[PDB]
Amino acid sequence: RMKQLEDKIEENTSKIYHNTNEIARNTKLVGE
Amino acid sequence: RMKQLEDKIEENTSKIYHNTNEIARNTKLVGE
Amino acid sequence: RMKQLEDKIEENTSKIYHNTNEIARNTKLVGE
Ligand SMILES: [Br-]
Ligand SMILES: [Br-]
Ligand SMILES: [Br-]
Repeated sequence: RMKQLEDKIEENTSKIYHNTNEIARNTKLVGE
Repeated sequence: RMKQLEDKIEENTSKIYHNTNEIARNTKLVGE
Repeated sequence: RMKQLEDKIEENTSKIYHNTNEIARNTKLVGE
């Protein structure tokens, strides 16, 4: 049942990807 | 041993959830 | 094949760790 834990891992990886980009936007906006 | 990798996946999902909410707070605070 | 899904879980955990620290930097910078 390697297949569907793999789906959850990927759902996490995707959420992380989008969070990283949003963080980067905030980083730029707070910076000088 | 599907059970405890599943625990780690969930520990990650939880950490992501809280990060997403904190990011959203920062997004609002940087915005106009 | 518990071993390499475990590698991906860890790649996620590491990405989360670094995101949490970057968020914390932004939180401090937006705060009063
Ligand atoms: Br994250
Ligand atoms: Br994960
Ligand atoms: Br942020």
